[PDB]
Amino acid sequence: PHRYRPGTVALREIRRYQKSTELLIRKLPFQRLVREIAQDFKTDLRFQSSAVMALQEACEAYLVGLFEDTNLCAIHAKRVTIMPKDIQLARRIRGE
Amino acid sequence: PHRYRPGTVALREIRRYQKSTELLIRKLPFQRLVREIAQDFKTDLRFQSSAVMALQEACEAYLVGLFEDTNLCAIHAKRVTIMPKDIQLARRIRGE
Amino acid sequence: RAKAKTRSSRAGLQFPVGRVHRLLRKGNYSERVGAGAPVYLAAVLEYLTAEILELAGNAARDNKKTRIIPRHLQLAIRNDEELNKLLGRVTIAQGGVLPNIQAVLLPK
Amino acid sequence: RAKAKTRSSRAGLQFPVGRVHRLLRKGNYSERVGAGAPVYLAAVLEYLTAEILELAGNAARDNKKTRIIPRHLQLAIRNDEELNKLLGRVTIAQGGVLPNIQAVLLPK
Amino acid sequence: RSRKESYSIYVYKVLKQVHPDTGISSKAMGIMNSFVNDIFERIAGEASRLAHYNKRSTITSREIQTAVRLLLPGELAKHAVSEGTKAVTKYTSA
Amino acid sequence: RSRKESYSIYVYKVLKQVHPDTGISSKAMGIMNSFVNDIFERIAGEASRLAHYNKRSTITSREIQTAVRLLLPGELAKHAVSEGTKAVTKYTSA
Amino acid sequence: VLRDNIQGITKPAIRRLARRGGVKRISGLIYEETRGVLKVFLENVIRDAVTYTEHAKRKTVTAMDVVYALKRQGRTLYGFGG
Amino acid sequence: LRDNIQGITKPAIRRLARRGGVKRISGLIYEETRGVLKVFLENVIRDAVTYTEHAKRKTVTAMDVVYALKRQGRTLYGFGG
Amino acid sequence: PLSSSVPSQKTYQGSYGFRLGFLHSGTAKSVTCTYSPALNKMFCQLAKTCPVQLWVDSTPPPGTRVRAMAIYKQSQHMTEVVRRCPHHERCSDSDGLAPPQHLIRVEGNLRVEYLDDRNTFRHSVVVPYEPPEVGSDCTTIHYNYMCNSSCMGGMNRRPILTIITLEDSSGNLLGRNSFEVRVCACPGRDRRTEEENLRK
Amino acid sequence: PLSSSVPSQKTYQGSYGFRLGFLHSGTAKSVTCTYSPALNKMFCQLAKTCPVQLWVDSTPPPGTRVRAMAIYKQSQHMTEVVRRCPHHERCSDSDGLAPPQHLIRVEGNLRVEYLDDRNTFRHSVVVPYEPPEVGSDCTTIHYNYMCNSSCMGGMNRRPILTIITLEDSSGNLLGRNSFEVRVCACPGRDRRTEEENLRK
Amino acid sequence: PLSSSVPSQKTYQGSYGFRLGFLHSGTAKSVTCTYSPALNKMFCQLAKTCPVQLWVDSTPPPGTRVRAMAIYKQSQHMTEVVRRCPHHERCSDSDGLAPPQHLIRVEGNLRVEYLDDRNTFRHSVVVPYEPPEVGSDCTTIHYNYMCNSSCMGGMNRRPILTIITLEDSSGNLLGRNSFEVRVCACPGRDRRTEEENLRK
Amino acid sequence: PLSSSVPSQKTYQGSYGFRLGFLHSGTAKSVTCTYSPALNKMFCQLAKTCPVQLWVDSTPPPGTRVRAMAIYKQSQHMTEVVRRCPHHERCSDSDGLAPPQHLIRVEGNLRVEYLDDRNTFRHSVVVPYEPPEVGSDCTTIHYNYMCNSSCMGGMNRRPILTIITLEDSSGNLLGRNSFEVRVCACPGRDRRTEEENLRK
DNA sequence: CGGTCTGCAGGCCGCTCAATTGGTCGTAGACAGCTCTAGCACCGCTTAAACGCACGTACGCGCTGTCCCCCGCGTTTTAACCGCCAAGGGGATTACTCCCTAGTCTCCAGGCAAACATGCCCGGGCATGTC
DNA sequence: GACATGCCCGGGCATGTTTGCCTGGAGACTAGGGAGTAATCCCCTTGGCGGTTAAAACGCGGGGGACAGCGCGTACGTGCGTTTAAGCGGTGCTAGAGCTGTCTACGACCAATTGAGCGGCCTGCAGACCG
Repeated sequence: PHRYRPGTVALREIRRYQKSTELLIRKLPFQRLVREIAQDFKTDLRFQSSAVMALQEACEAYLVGLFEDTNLCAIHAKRVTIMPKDIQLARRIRGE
Repeated sequence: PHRYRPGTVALREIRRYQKSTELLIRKLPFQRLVREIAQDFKTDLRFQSSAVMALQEACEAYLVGLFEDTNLCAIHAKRVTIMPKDIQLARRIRGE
Repeated sequence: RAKAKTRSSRAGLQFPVGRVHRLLRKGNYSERVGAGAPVYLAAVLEYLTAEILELAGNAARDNKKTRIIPRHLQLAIRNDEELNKLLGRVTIAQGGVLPNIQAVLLPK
Repeated sequence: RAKAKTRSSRAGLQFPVGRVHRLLRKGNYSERVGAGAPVYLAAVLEYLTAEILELAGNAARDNKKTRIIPRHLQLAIRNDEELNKLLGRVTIAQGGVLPNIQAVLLPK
Repeated sequence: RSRKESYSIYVYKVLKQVHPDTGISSKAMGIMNSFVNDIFERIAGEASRLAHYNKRSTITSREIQTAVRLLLPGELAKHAVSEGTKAVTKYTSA
Repeated sequence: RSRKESYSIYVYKVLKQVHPDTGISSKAMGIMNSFVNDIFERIAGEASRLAHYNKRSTITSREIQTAVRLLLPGELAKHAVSEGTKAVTKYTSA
Repeated sequence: VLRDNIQGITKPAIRRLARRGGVKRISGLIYEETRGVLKVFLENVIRDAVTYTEHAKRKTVTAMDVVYALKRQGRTLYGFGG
Repeated sequence: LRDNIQGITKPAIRRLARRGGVKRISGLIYEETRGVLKVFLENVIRDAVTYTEHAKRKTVTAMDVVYALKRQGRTLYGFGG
Repeated sequence: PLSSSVPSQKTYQGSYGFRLGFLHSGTAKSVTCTYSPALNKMFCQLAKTCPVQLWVDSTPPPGTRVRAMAIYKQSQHMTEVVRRCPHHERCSDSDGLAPPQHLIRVEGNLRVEYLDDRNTFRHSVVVPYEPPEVGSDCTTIHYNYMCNSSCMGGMNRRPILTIITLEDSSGNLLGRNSFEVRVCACPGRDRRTEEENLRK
Repeated sequence: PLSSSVPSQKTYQGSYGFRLGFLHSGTAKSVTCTYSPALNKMFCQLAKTCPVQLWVDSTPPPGTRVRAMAIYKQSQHMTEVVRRCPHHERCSDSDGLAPPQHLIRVEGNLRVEYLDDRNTFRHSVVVPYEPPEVGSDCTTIHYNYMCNSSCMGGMNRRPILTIITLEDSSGNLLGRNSFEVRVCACPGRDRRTEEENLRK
Repeated sequence: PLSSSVPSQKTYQGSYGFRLGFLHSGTAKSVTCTYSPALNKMFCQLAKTCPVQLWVDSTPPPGTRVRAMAIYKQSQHMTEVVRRCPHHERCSDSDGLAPPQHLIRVEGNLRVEYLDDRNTFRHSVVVPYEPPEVGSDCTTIHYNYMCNSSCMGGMNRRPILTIITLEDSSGNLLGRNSFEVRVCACPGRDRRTEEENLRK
Repeated sequence: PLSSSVPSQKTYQGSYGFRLGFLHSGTAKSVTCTYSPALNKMFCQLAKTCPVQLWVDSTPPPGTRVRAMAIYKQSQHMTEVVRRCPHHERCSDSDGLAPPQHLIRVEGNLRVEYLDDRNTFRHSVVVPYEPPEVGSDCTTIHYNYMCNSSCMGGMNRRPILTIITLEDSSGNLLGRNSFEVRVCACPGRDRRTEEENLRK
């Protein structure tokens, strides 16, 4: 038999997902999350499909950029694993 | 004999410089630096006295904020001494 | 030809309504300005103005000074969470900084 | 009347001077707009448009496509640090990202 | 002097209604003037865009009211909205 | 149906100058329309303030030129200025 | 959260996102921290978009409502109009 | 003029870092700090001069500096606004 | 008429550290009351509000009172009772509390008492003391001066001193301060004049 | 207080050709009394001698009397009684002939009389008429004005007219004349000022 | 005190051509009496000899008398009785003929009379007239003035007129003349000063 | 009249260290009162305020009084009682407290007493003594001199000494001081004149 | 099977509607020249605080070793998403009609600062007394 | 004759009211924007069934993360010595700020021409008939 070590396919995944363009999150779960949030401000609101798609792309872009900074922070600590505090540091530096 | 233990003076300096509000950069040198830069774009440029002060306060504010973020980065690496890497990391996270 | 009432007085405000009416109507903010618009905005500015001054006056009394100074404005703005958003990126002349010392730096 | 000619044709531009003139007169940007103003602006927009499309065409060719798709815009923009800076806060629909891996992560 | 209309008078009166004993330094007053102009420009700017987005020619209390919510944190926004409401409500009623 | 406008025709014409054999997808064309509109808004907004600060009422090629230099990186600015200069120069001669 | 709507952002999905950011290795605590951050981002954008929709007195949120809401937070989105 | 970048002395750099809570400083910080400061200062100057050139003046005023700062997300209070 | 005695004008801070204070008003044309620390002198318009602050290092006992009395600054006139001039004494401007002849009034206080001293013929006005309100370092009394310094038959251009005495429920002295007063049409012009003449 | 009526100021020379005359005094800064023909106005100091000449074409009968009375020149003040101010009313300056409150006195003449009119509340002073000496052409009366025009509670800066009436033994009107009066510290300066304003 | 009336001063030469003359004395420092025609004024010392010449065109009847009386020159003072001041009135300088209070005396004449008029309160001195002596066209009377013009409480620097009347046995008027009098110290200095000022 | 005796003028500080002081007034022409240390002499106008300071090393008992009296400085005249001249004695200027004939009055003080000494015929004025406030070194009395030094029949240009005596409640002598006095219209001009003549 | 003609789909020509261009007229914003003043620029001398350099000692940073748990990858099982389809109505959009608001123009009252009018005190000259 | 002593006029300061300039509000008239109603129909929401990947779960093993230890250097602290910044002052002129005058420019309107879309007509491709 043949198999890889913990921490191998993860690197091939980096190459693959950096290369593609499609969404990495699922469609229906996201729609519900949007509406479940939106109803807090006002009930019965309707949405254009394009509106949801816009939200998805903005969210993915935001998170992916955040992960880049998070990754740099872990490298600065000379780790390889990312930690919640790595995220917190990057956000705080960015004024959030 | 007596000498203060290293760091005990630093903590008192931190308090004093946080507490006060005056400019930390000597004014005449700063003014020369402004002109030394500006000349590279245009000779003979006159400056209002107020304009020079406006520049200086923006610069000190910028550097002071930069150092605080730098300090957090070093703390995140569980050092106490700051290094050029900490400065670079903070700036890079802010997209500079 | 009845005796006039100044427009700020009529609203109960201190800020001068007629000024705002001119200002909104220039700088090309719009083609037209409605009569209630300046009144609404004057009140908003007046409210926010009061909040800053109130906090700064407390900050002055803490230092036992009779007069508000730039430092007192800085303290007010940074101690209040909401002002620290609205004015988050503002730089204030001679503002100084909060006495923030990280626990890891303390002597032990 | 005389045999007319289009303003864009006179300037040698592809972009429509007349539309730009209308737009500048609205948006409440100003009370008045000068004759050369839309002419100068149209040339600038056309120039920047050409730069993006040229780099995007090269990117498309490297992927053996004969048609530009959003992904090729994304890569082309990032490969020119000048445009990367100009658009440093733009999100591109279906843009993807750059294939960057940090050296410390590669195996040894 | 031929210079722009400051807000110093009203700022001073507002302070007197809050802390009647206190005074203001020249620099503190200058700061408050910059502050008023800043908030003014933001609200007027956003109100402009609201009208532009909606293809409508006239700024009203609503465009301001909406802009106030977009610009201010929610706590400040509601108090500001209450005051703006009253001022207009009274002014039209009186 | 009611009437609408876009830059799609001109984008398509420009592409054939740089790559005569290359088409453009409507998704990409959407991006380009957003790009044109964004740059337009920036230049018009900044030029407006230049006139405002200098108390002029009229936007000219100078305000646009200055705004371009404030917005664009230096290299792009130099070329953009050259093209705008020629366009106005030729238009004046034409 | 209703029927676990936030959990609808699954563990593998979170993995895939971090991969684009070059993340090689992930601690298990990351998933909940990510979800918190994501919700804040959505809450702020949705709230502003709804505010635009209410101002127009429409009852359907359109793409332009989203595009404006994103823009003023310092982030401009191309392709969805605007 | 020349070399006034050194006029930003090592103690000046200490005092700035101190206000930022910095307790302990490595020697290379001095050189790194000067580079960063220069870039920030230069970019502000360049914009302010560009405004001055548009007004066709030969003198920079505080309002040019204010505008130059402002657009970078740096609203400054106290010098007019 | 004359008085059998002269009130003491000597400064005395006493057990409670008693001092006076005054508002930091400027010297513009439209000023109604302004005070000069360089001269220790108040400049004010007739019948306008003249705020005087009371400062202490520790709080006096309950039942403490504050009294104001005017005397002529020049020693030969000190035995003449400072009073309103015959015109302002006859005019119908009494507030229902103050007698027509008294120069100094206190506005806004219902516990005010006006004394025409049977033994000295001196006029004075008295109020209870109160400690500062929460958030204040001092207590403010609002005085009014009911004749100009130039009133003929009255003060007749002679400068006056207002003497302020902190006193107990029996009238015994707890603390004393004084300030010169000019009552005039243009307090800012006059104050700047006297502050300029201080360099001559 | 206010009178029920305003005395007539209309000039009336009557059967005897009655007119007034005044001395040719200069305009030295503080001359005690001087008269302006251009203004028909007397300028004089308080309590000082004010010579008024009486001119007639023929001598009135014996028992004829001369009266002087003051009214305010401005129509809005004409109903107020011209009197001394509350200060000069209380001063002890009576000559043993004049009441304390009367504005106008006649000096020198032992046969003077002072009237407070029971109906109109107006004050006035009266003397017997005397004819000129054999080679003279007019008779001189010496009036004194016992308050300044500026006296507060009295004239209060308002200009007055002095009305002179020639009367029989029962007060019946034989002739009437009038002149404006200003009672001031510097009659010469003030007269030159008012005569210079006549060219502005 | 005041008099009820004023004596007439009008020049009246009458049936006898009455007129006055005076000696041609110089203006030296040590001079006691000197007269100025340019001023119609006599300058003299207190209590010294003052020669006045009586001139006539024809001789008056026997029993004619000559009277001298003083009045103040300024018309407002004319009703005050010219008398000696309270000092000279008390001092012990009477000659046995003149009452202590009379200003004008005649020396060298035993037939002099001094009148204090019960109806006018005026003082006057009288002597018989005598026709001129051999070698003179005029008769000389020697008067003395018993107070200086400057005497306070007396003449008080006010100028006086001496009135000389020629009269019959009943005191009816035969003629009248007058001259101004200054009683001083240094008549020569004063006469020259007033005569020099006549060119200024 | 003449007194039977001459008051002692000898300076005597006594048990209480009694001394006199005077203000540092300048020599402007008509300064109301000014004092010369070089001459030990006061120069002052008639009836005007003359401040005299009383200095002591310790406080005299209650009931102590201060008396003022005047004598002629020249030994030939020391027996004559210094009094007002006959003019100022007759004039109606009494303040309701002082007799007509007294040269020296005290103004402002209601507890003043005036003595005409039955044995010596000397006039004097007396007031109770009062101590200064604890940080002031002297008590000021304000005298008035009611005749000029030049008043004829009165001082008659003869210089006077004012003698001030501190006394107990029975009139026994506790201390004595003196100063020369000139009463004149121009105290500043005259003081300079006499201080200049000190070099001649 | 090869050649010619007709109908449908795509392209071209004419008409309609809209946008752009050309030309004429009107009113002002911008450009130009001028003047006056303020602030900036440049230089000097003095006083002292800050900066520079050197020396000594310690706390920190860096590298190594050892231990354990957490994360990765694989295989199996279950759940939910995605795709295509169908139905119903609400909301958005378009067109048409009516009323109120804001903008523009003209007129009146109030608010804020400067100049003049008038009273009080001291000095100079002249008038008068003394030696 | 020289000096000593008092009053009037002139000069300056002290003390209050009137006049001038700028700003804001109130009233009246004209055109467009906003508001309301009716209608059309597209898009969104809701529901169904089937297919299949993705997600969830559990196990085993290895690398990374973490904690502790030791060595040497880099930094901090303090002393003595040196330099320049700050302070205050002096002198000179360029440019900023404001005003006045005139012109060319841009806004506005109407008329004409071309472009884009739609309707009608023509050409090519696919199908039918003739040689």
